[PDB]
Amino acid sequence: MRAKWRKKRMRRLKRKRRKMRQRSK
Amino acid sequence: TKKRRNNGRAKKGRGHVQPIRCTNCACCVPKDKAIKKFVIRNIVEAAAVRDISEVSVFDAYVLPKLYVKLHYCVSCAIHSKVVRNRSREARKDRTPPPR
Amino acid sequence: AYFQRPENALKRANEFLEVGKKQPALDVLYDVMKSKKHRTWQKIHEPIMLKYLELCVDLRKSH
Amino acid sequence: KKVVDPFSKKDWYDVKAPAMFNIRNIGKTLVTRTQGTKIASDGLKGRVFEVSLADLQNDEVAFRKFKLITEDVQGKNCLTNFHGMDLTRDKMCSMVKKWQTMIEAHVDVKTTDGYLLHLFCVGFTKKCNNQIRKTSYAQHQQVRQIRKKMMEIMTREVQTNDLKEVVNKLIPDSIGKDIEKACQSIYPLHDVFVRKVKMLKKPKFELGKLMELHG
Amino acid sequence: RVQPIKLARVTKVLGRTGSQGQCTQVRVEFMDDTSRSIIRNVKGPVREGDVLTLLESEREARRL
Amino acid sequence: SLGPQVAEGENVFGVCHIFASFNDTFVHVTDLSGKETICRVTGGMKVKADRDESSPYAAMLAAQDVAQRCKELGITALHIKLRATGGNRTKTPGPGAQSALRALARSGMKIGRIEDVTPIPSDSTRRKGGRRGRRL
Amino acid sequence: MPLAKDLLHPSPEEEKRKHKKKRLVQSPNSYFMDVKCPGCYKITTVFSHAQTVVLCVGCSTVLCQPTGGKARLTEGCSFRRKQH
Amino acid sequence: MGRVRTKTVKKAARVIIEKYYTRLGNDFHTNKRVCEEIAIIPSKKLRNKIAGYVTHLMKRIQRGPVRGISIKLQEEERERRDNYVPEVSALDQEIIEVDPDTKEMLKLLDFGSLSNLQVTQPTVGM
RNA sequence: CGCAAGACGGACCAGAGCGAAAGCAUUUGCCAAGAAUGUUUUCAUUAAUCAAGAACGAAAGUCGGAGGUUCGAAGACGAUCAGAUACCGUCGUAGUUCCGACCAUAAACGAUGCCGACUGGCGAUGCGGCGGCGUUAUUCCCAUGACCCGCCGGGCAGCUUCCGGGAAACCAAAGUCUUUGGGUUCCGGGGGGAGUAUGGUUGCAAAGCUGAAACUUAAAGGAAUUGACGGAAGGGCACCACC
Repeated sequence: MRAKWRKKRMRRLKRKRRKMRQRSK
Repeated sequence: TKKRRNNGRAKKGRGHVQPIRCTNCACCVPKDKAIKKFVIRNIVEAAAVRDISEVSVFDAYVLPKLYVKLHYCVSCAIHSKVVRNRSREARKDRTPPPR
Repeated sequence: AYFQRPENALKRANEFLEVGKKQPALDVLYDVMKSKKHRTWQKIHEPIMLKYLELCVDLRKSH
Repeated sequence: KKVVDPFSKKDWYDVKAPAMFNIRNIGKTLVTRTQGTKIASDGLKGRVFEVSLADLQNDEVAFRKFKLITEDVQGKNCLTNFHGMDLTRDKMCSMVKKWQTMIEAHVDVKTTDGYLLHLFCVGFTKKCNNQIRKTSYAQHQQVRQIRKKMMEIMTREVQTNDLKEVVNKLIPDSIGKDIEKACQSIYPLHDVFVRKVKMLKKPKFELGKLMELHG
Repeated sequence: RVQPIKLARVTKVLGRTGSQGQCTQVRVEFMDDTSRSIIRNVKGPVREGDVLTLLESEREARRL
Repeated sequence: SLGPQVAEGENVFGVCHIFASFNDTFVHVTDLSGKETICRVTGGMKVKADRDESSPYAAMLAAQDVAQRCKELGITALHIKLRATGGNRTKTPGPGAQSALRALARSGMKIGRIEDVTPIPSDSTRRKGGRRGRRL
Repeated sequence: MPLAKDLLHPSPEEEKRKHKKKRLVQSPNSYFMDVKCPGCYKITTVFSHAQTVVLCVGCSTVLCQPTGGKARLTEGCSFRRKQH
Repeated sequence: MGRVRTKTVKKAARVIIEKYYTRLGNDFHTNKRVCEEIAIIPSKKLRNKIAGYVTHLMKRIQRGPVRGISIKLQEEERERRDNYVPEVSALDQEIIEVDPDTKEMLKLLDFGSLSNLQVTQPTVGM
């Protein structure tokens, strides 16, 4: 199911990027 | 490309149809996709009947039938040889096998 | 099956008469006089017909 | 228990049926003979026997089963009474088939005696002898009209009778034959039976009424 | 516990069985009561009307 | 031993319960009410490896062991009740079912009526193995 | 239909077979009839697809009953159509 | 093993029987001599195989027709089933019954007057 | 043999019915709603399709109460194996059931907007109406139920054909198109980067909606034909195969 797993991989990367940027200011 | 005109299912004029669990593997599939087989047999085999009729206490008795209804998914029906694959024109025949 | 031996026709008709119903005590005895399985004559056909004609007289069923 | 030959300590007893049935001997059964605080009759009472009607009546009908209970022990005899009736598994499996309607009903009722009974009834639609169509289905209002007639006839026969007259109707099953006659004006029916009876409650022990069913 | 030897006569040969075709499948009729018959599997070369020796009569076998 | 003191011209009946599945088979004979046990023997008492416990041969050997103990205790005829596992599961009898029945006939017991007794739900709790089934 | 049947002259058995709105010119299947009963004999007029439980001038309790199609008469002496 | 006969044998045997039916018979040793003088055959071993199938075909032709072979003796009795049979001296006679709707069809065609009549069942047979 | 608790409605069950879709199967009663048909009832253009705005919306998931039979993410162990954080087995938390608030997604599929007209044949099937010779049931007719033979509406579908269309597979519509115009809503423009970054907005959270560019590339893709190949199926053969 590679497209469903590429979608899951992007969601966890975006959750990391969310928490990283919103801490800065 | 589309393989079957009926999508491999009986559903026309409906949204949802309830599932059933298979008699071999307990996989979950729709009641109208499942492959049916109703089996009627004697409790005593055609070899054994004579040995069990002569020890009977009664002057007349008739040995009972056993009734079972079976449900398969496509993978179990193919692997257990209940159904075979067919030629592109032969797939259209809806009549059951000869006796 | 329907009747396994024609003797067990009377052993049925006697039970509807014990319950007090005469119509279903006929029909049993009618088919047993009218089925190809029991067309060879036997001592039990007299007791059958002697019960049958008593019921046809008492219910006044001439046909 | 690790007894050496416990079958040396067992007494055989006879089992006797109610006086309605044409053959009155059921068979034989075991119990351990009496010891301090453990009497043999307390082990024999309350046992259930299930018997084919063809062994109570010496016909071939075979497919009705009757249940009997032990109530008291007299000498080497155990005395029994009615507890229910049922149809054999292979009979009911042979009736339910495709392209037909199946109709069922049930009631709770009392006799003129104190017994409370629960009854179940079944019937199936009939293929007419000229029919060229493949299916014999009834419409929903025809099914509702038939079910009211099943309950109406089935309650009428129990309310005004005792357990003696109730069992005399169940032996030939005149109940199912009267339902089958009445419904032919709504939709013809081809198999019709009282398929099960359960007993829910019963009166005091009453030894005189027990012996009236045995003398 | 113990049971006796039985003798039986071959009345028909039915085919060959086993992974390499090693065993013949055969019908036999007993030497005492000539109304009885069963089917058996046999290891060697077999011909119609041979007499076999059975160490048990009660066992019967289909297609291994 | 002691059966009934009558021993000529008529039969003494028991009930035989045969429970035949995959994995094992039971042969178990009782009093006519079902409350007292006379004897019980199983496929796993006759063989010495787990593959063989459901076999036709183990079931024949268990039935011959039961029928000798019946005659020794004075029973002469049997009613038969047959089971497969039932409930959510397969409800077809296991492979040892046919062999036990003929083996108690061939060893001299008289045969009464025979019944199928497997338990069937009107509808049931959820069956084991998940939505994708057991996969092999 | 063949390739050449003319549309201006349908036979009366071709016209009587088809739906009331799909004829060449429209016409109803319903009609008026005159009805009469025992005990009081004043004749009255009724419509064959009536919705009303009609009471006659003779004051009998039912002349006809309504139904999903034609109304049914209570065994009255006439079902005769009026001609026009 | 395999004893099936190839088309070189089967075609040569048919052509011999079409031309020389009056010379042939059931004796292999006489057929073997006839086939050597009416035909050029390159090998003794091929001559024996041709006379063998000719001997098989003669024993079939004594019972009935063989679809690939024709002879005057069998054609002239076919020509006697052709033409007219000994069966009857006149046709099956026109005195036959009529159903009421055929009587009405003939009435509109200005005909009838020579047929008996009866009606069918009350409702369509099932 | 008898008691208790929580979940579920087998067989009958079908290319059958109902609903805007998601969905809907034990009995009996109560409340409000609806399609088609019948009609020589009545109003008289009141209609079609839709930015903004609004109701409903499988399963999983979140918050607060009650319950907990069966099954079972995470987790603890037994096997298998080079390893096995998996497939197979034993046990089990959250959840799976009910009540009250949230959430707005799906291969949510006929991968196929809605309204209207026209263009071949045939046999069935569910509902309402119309006509007809017999058989069967209740009361003695009549009326009415079960069956049988036709006709008319509108419904879920099937078979057939050189209607015609198409790249073909196939389609009575996916037809009436270079002989190109019945009305009207949404929406695509070679393959990737990408449903990503950034701003707005809704949410308790998970997340939903809206949504780029720099840069990179000669093909990526659809339908069908002949080979080769399969731990796919069916026949047949060989001591350079096996018994």
